[PDB]
Amino acid sequence: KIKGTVVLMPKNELNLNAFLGRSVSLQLISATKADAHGKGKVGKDTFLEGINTSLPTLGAGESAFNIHFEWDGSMGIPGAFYIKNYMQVEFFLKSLTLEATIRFVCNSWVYNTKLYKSVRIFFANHTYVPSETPAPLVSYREEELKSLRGNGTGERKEYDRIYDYDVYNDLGNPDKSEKLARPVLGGSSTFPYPRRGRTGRGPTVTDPNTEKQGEVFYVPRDENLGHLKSKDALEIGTKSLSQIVQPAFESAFDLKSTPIEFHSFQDVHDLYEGGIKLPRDVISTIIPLPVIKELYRTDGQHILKFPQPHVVQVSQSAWMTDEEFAREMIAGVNPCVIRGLEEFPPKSNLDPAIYGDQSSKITADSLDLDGYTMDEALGSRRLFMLDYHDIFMPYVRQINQLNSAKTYATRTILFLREDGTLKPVAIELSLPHSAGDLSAAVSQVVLPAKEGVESTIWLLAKAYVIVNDSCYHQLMSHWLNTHAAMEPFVIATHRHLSVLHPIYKLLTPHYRNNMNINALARQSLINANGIIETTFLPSKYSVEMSSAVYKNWVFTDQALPADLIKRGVAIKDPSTPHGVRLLIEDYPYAADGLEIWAAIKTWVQEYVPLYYARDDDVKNDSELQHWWKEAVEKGHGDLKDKPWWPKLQTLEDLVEVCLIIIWIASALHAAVHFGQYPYGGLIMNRPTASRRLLPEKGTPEYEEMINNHEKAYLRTITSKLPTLISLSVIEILSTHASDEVYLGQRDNPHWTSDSKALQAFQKFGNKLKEIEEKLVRRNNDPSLQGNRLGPVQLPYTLLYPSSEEGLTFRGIPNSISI
Ligand SMILES: [Fe+3]
Repeated sequence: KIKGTVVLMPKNELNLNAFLGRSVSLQLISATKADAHGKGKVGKDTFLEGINTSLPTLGAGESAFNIHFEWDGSMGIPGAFYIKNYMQVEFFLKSLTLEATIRFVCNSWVYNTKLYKSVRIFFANHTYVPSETPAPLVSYREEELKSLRGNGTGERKEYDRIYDYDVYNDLGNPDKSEKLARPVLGGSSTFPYPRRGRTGRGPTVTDPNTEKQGEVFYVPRDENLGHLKSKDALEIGTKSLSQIVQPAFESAFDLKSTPIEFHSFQDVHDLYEGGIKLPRDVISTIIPLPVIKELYRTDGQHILKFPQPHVVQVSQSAWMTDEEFAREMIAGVNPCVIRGLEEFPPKSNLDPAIYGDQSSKITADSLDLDGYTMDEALGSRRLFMLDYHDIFMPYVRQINQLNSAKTYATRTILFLREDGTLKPVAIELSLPHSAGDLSAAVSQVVLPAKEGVESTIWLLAKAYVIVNDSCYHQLMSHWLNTHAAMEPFVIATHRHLSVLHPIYKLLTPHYRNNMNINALARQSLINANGIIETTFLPSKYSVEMSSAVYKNWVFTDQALPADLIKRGVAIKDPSTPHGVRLLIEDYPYAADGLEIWAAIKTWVQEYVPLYYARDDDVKNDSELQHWWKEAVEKGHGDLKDKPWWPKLQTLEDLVEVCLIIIWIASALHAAVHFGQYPYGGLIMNRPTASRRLLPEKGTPEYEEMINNHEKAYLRTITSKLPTLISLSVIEILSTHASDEVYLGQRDNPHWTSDSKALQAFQKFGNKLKEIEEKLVRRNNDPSLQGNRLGPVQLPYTLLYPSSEEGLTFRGIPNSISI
């Protein structure tokens, strides 16, 4: 008899005896002895015998069960097993351990046997490329993959484990209102877009191309992460905020129970100090909700108090400094858009026949480059820019036609001072111009000013820039480049790489909760009249703008070195450790990022060789080839015609592809995600919208700039209501769940039986700890204070590998998990 132990979690953990009797049966499958068809022999249905209470090591609401299998040596060595749950309620199977040791890491929900087309099968923790699969498991290996792919049809149900693709045609809500109709993103040259997980709810009544609404947006069952602690279900918070809290906030404003607008900057600071007083029933709607209740301190009656944002923890006014404005471009929430500027004036590739003369109005002689001439600044590579002119110009006219939205396509010129810090030297606020324009508003250039109305105009100019930046950051740097771009690879991986596959094991930890947060996002974050549309500048144009940007998305340019080189902030240099020399030496995001990038590169470079000896071995891996082909031709199908896609016929290519995927999912996402509330928790520092253009002299609006600059600023940026909603969502997002799995960690120490792979993973983890010590030394280095801390005195810790739970401003999760 083979002694076995089954560890599982009853549904109520997210009694024992109910699992005994004939409730749960398992059948071992042989990996060495096959029947007359080459398929591993199957043992007899074996039921759980009893509750085991021996080894202390057994937490997380887990329970262990004893079981003995009738298995003779003549049946070979078990390498897999079937399991059938005869109970009505599903349970979470953690693992099976056979002694005499064979391990099975399952971590999967097992629903009642009648709901499955085929019996749930689980494999032992061994790792095999297709050609190494023991012959008696080959068919079982391919059948499970076929099962995971489904047939492309049907409405997906909660227990389904079917991975497939579909376009973003589920954001609009045309059946509710024509105003909620949205273009389908993906599948057209007009709107290319990464694919998302297929749900199959069917067409809406008014539009066959739009998927009907659903109360629950399906994701393959095991992608929907349960949490032992409800406070850790952060992804569900977006839904509660949109469906329950937002309406409650709106009622307080409709009933005029709180001023509609912030009237001074102190009104904004009050949010995290004394707080904001709201109607009793409004507080009562919020205080009992899981996750939402953790967002604010309350007296339980009328007060909501937000946590003090990191950016104001030392100086509440430092965000207003030109120093901090520029520093956040290299160490802020969106540190990856700035580019080197090698010619002057900056040029535009936009059609002047459509937008009017696109020549920059910025004159070189007007800039203060600390004594440098323009030619000297250009040649010494000290000139940079945050360029949103070409990106935004195509949408300015339509955004500005909206009732409470007015923006400019902005461009900010930055000069790298001799002390190594960046200083903003001009901002161009551009507007498109065409015959027949009703508006008399014109483009203009604003220069730094510390006194008088000019200083107010310059402060407002910075605000229009950050509105451009916040939109680009949330929709492109964050949503498009991490969340959306990664989902196609998650789907392809489960569809074509067996759980036995080395690359599946290498990549899957980096997909944890990605499909889940994405599905919840399609439902409440990026949907018509969703959180983003109702809080950010572009309104109903928000998501389609990210499709326009995706036209220029390049997989290989996501690699950190390539990105730095492409943006002109670094140059290739073999004589350096990372192969690139930064043009801004103390560029926190880039410098810390290169360290993390290198650690991941080493790990992948050490792992791949363990399973692929030569290039031919990669070319001959059928699953790997089918995986990559599908990821590209279907997942990111609208760009399948591009030349830059790696071919994946070499070890080099496999390493590159895995390295980039891991980078995007871990460090890239953490860097653009966990600083949201730390930096944006003060709406003045990261405005999400602008509501009017600069005022004409001789108007009351112009007089206001002179007499009440704070009010002029507040009337221009995001209004108080959407601010409250936006602060709440980014507070939720910036929080690390206590059950997060960070880079250098895995959810199970037995994910593979291969000791060599396990040793390499341990080295990767040690290297990350080593890197963290180095980053701590950088933050403590006084010579780097200007860019790593700034006048806000906020140490750049976003790329520190580790973190405790909470809103910590540090820690790199393995995946896009929130
Ligand atoms: Fe995110």
